[PDB]
Amino acid sequence: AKNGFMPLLHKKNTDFAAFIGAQSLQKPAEYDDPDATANANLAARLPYLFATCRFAHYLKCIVRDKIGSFKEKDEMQRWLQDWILNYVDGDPAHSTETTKAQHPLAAAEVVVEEVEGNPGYYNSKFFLRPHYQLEGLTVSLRLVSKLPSAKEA
Amino acid sequence: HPLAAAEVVVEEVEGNPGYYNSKFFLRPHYQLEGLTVSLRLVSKLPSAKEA
Amino acid sequence: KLYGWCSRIRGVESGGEVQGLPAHTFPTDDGGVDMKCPTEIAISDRREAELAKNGFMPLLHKKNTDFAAFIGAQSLQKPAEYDDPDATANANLAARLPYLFA
Amino acid sequence: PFISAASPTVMGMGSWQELSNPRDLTKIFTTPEYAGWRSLRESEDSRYIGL
Amino acid sequence: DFQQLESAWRGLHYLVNNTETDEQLKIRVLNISKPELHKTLKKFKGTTWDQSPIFKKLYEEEYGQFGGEPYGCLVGDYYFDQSPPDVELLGEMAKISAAMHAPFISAASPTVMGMGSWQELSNPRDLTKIFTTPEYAGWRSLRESEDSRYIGL
Amino acid sequence: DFQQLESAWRGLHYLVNNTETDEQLKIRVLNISKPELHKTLKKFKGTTWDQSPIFKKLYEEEYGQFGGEPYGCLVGDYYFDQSPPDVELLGEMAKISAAMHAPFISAASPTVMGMGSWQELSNPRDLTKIFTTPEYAGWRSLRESEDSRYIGLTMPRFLARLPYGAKTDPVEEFAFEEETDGADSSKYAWANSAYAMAVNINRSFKLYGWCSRIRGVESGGEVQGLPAHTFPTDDGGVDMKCPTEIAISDRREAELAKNGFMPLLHKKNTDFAAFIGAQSLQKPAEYDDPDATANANLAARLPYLFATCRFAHYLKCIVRDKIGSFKEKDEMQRWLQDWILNYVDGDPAHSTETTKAQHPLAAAEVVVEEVEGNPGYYNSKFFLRPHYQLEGLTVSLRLVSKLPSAKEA
Amino acid sequence: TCRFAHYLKCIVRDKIGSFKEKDEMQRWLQDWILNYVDGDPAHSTETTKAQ
Amino acid sequence: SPIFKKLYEEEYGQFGGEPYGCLVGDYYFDQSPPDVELLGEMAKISAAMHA
Amino acid sequence: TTSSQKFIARNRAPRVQIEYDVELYGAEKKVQLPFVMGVMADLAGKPAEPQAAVADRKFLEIDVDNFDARLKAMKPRVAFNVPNVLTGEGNLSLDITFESMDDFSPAAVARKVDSLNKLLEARTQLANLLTY
Amino acid sequence: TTSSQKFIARNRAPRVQIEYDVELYGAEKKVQLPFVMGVMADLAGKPAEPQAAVADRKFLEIDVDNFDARLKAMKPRVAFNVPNVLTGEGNLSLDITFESMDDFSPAAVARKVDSLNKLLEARTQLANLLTY
Amino acid sequence: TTSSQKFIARNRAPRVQIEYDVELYGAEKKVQLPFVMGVMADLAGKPAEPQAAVADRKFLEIDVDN
Repeated sequence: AKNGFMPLLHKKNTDFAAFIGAQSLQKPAEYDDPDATANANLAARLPYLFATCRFAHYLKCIVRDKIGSFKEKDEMQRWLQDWILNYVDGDPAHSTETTKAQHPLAAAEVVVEEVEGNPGYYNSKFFLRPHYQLEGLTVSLRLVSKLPSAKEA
Repeated sequence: HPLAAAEVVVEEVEGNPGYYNSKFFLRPHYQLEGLTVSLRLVSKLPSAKEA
Repeated sequence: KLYGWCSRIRGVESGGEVQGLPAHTFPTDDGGVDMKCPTEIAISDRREAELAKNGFMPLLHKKNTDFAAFIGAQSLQKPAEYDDPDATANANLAARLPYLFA
Repeated sequence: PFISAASPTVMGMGSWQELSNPRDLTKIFTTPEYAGWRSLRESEDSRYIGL
Repeated sequence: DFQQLESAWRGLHYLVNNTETDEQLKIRVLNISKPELHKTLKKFKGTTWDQSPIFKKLYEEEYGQFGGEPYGCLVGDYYFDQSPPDVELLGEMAKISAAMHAPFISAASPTVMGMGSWQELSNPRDLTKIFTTPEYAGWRSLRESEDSRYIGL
Repeated sequence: DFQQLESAWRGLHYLVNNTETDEQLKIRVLNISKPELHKTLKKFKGTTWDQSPIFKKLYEEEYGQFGGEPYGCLVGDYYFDQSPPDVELLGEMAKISAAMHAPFISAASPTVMGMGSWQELSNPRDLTKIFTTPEYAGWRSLRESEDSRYIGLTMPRFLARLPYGAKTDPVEEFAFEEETDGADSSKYAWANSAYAMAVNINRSFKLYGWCSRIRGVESGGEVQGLPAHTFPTDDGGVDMKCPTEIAISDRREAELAKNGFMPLLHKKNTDFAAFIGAQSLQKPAEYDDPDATANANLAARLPYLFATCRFAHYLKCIVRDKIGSFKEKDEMQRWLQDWILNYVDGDPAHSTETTKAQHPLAAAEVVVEEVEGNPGYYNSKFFLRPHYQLEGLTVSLRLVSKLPSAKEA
Repeated sequence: TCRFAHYLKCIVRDKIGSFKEKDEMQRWLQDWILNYVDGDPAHSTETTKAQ
Repeated sequence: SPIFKKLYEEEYGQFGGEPYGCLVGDYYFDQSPPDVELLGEMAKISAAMHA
Repeated sequence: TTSSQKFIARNRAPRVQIEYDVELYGAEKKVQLPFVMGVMADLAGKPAEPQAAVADRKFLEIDVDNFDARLKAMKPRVAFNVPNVLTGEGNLSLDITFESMDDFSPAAVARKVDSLNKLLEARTQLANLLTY
Repeated sequence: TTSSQKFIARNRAPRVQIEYDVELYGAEKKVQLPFVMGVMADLAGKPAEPQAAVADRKFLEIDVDNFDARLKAMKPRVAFNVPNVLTGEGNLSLDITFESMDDFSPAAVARKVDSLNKLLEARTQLANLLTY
Repeated sequence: TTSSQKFIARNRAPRVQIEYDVELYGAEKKVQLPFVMGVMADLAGKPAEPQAAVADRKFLEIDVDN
């Protein structure tokens, strides 16, 4: 998975098998800021790219059908902002199970900008934060006589 | 109502009564023409979370 | 008739729709059931924008439906670019029929 | 405003079945064959003609 | 030959029978050999890539068409190694799949590891060392691309 | 013969296919052999140079014509050595290209170094010593010229295609082997690297509207996707043929850029390659004032000459269209001053990224003077300060117990 | 210091050709060297002083 | 030199090479003239390549 | 789609005009857009005819309903030499075109090769002979 | 370009004259001026005819669309003697004119030389013979 | 490396053009640059052949594998 493969590994002594993770062929580049490195890692994982691809399909169809309607920068801001916001579950983000799969985004942010020197043409940026998925875990177990968090203080 | 706003500048033609020149500045309601969207998968929202 | 103005004569849902087009369905090989396009040919969004840049008003047919629409109404005039973006905007507005009707 | 239809021969085509063949339509109108066409589109009175 | 065809139709049959198809789910097959795909994608490269039989079908007639099907996900059913032709094919299919927002999914040949089995996958001590050699220069150059995040293996 | 023609059409094909051509970008080819070009440019020399088939085509019919195409950049696709005929051809093409404001780009033959390979480029200890001999008297006299800043030379030529074979690029018509055992450079198909520079110029224009960034690794001078031919060798094996003919070290690179070449150097163990800097053939002369030396160095670098050439095209067309309009000295001052000022970004000069590529000038200054003894004729001077580009950096690291700037004071 | 020489060599060699002023180079070098320095934790740290 | 070419040119001087880190001699050097020469030269190379 | 009641309303209206309109507070109907999965694969390896040129192949919808019709329509075939273990000799050239998913089973494979068809028929005649 | 409304205005004007004019505050439209790149190269080396005199060659626009038409129009050719490895002998004089970018491939090179054409056809007939 | 979506955007753009770009606030990716250790030693002492001339010996990567 570090080399950009999607291994199908077989569970021992069983006919079951699974894909532990879906990593695209792209090697995500490291960055100075850990946030940029995070965004660079998210893009390399297929589970998220399916989400953004689906939003690309939706946006293509719905905007293509909205061409010709009276729209200002503020109107496009409200329509895109309120359109992306029905795929986000705001109140239940920490407590949910299947809806996190049905609503792929934990949050969504839209920045609309009107193209200068032209009416009716706009530029938009969709910042959508997906639901994270458990990737790995390093555990260090410690045999302790007096708990460092509470007992020892 | 096709106009979002309207502005009129009237000017009387010099050397003549009763003849005027006018300019009508009328701003129509814009119509959606095109849209370029760049979707970004983001761990920390740049507008609010990151600031 | 509806709005008292010719302002909305374009768009899919904004009043530029051409409905009820004759759909001639003829059988073909294998699964069959493919219909003749009501407008002479299907125009992709790229072809559409490329024709609207050249001063045409394409009538494009929605796939697998008798519906069709005018995505935009652009006159034959090629609007000239200007230094000031406001002058370029005013120059673009004049080239669009929806406003010239107003 | 004058409204009419543009012949398939504007594209040097004669079908409208071939509209998908050319890679770039903007290149069609560059040739000197269209000199008259370009001179028409540049006019200020041509905004009254849809096709 | 019989194992290759049998595996092709048997895999496709697995995909068809195990999928619940309705109005929402569709499966469209295009029969094109890997040599034919690499050939037609080799004819149009660089500037002309926007015009291709594959790009026409995948993007123009569906994602570009008015009222079409944005095509969702794409499945390769091919075995890609680090060879020059397979790096070209992956580069091009990454351009198309990136343009149409349709992740490309296929299988990585056992020859990517300089193996030819997948029975020997346990032999090497470090897989990350395999991809360092100049033999993979094309592969590394592919993974570094920004359009390669649309290709799973 | 087949390698020469194949390399010509293969290079031209590389230039065509890798260029995004539209209304804005065009590519016009003229097929003329180097002997024919040197011949026709030899017929008209000295006074008669203003009349030539090449000058007519390049200048009269386009840059001189009303409503024509100022022709942008020119690409030679020839290998020029220090020989008398090649020094003449470069002198003349520098006159034409200088007149039309169209930088000339071509490749420097391996024979300029008294080499004939480019496989031997690592052998000499000092390249600056090569050009001292009287053999190069004509070359030095060319570089000293003021018209030579319009000529770039890219010495190494990149690999055109991957050798046919089962492992790589199989023909599929019949079982075929291309031989082409390791190196020797004669078996491989080598495309001229003037075309990679050309692709970089067209790319720069397509993206940014200007040819300002055509150099650097990450600044847009990258040549990617180069064919990487990997052949097994002894022991561990797996060593690949270098896409450019030979690897050039940073020392060799700077030493070639000092001699007025544009090296294409290949990144190790990768198919990537880049132009580190674009330096014209002109050797900039040193001056007393460091400001005059700076201005003399800027003129020798192609990234800036593309900017000023573009402004020459624009000014030609717009002023040619403004002939006949009521204009005073003050009117021309306001129109030229306010025309040049939309290509300058004043407020954002320190904080900007891509707009510095789209606006090539950090500042602009116009001095207009009316010609005495004549109405309606004016003389103007355009002082335009380009955005500087990182050229080199010498760093001295110091292990310090107490910081000299703040701790020690 | 040798390691910083390697890093600086590679990163500056890749930065050749980018638009840079004296102030731009000051900010890029100043902010590049400053991610190998731990400012707040200098007195209280253990392994990061090695990193 | 063969040694300076390998250590500096092909790696620390090459574009996209390996700056070579640290170097290990595996030799026993005494105060003899030849060993003082060898250490002088290897100190020049190692000093140039920062290794 | 402007109900005929609207035509009666706007065109020549009775003094009492009664129309029915669906109430949608916020409108904005769902985008639909089903999920299609395009599949590319090598099928009909080594065909007997030129088959079809590219750009004319298209993408054909497949499902559990037309699957066998997609095989029979596509006519996947295989032709190769194989050693003949039946009676010494040497390579045996077999030509097989699979018209159904059941044609990859070893029984159907035996029925398609003509020699193995004669042997299999011999076995069914003898096994059917031992039983009445 | 002085809209006909201006002709009606200045020539015989109604008491009520209504014209439409685009509003541009500062005017000064953009200069356009696309970027052309002229390329000079040696093509059609050693042609069979006198070809064309200088000043009559001009510069011909090229792109991905006409590229093959530029080769076929320009008729680049090559003629030289090469040692014949097929059957002893000596130098073999070959004449080749490349009409497409695919004619530089080794397959097309073999198809253009008549002897190698006969050998290549022999190979396709034998390889096509081994398969049914 | 300018995603093909950018080619579609700049070259012939649909009215609705949807691209995906990774978000990096400060960019500036890490320099990498692994640590190599070159080792010089006397090996194959008193060989049977002339062996190899200097400058042709190079440096050969070594590890537990080879």
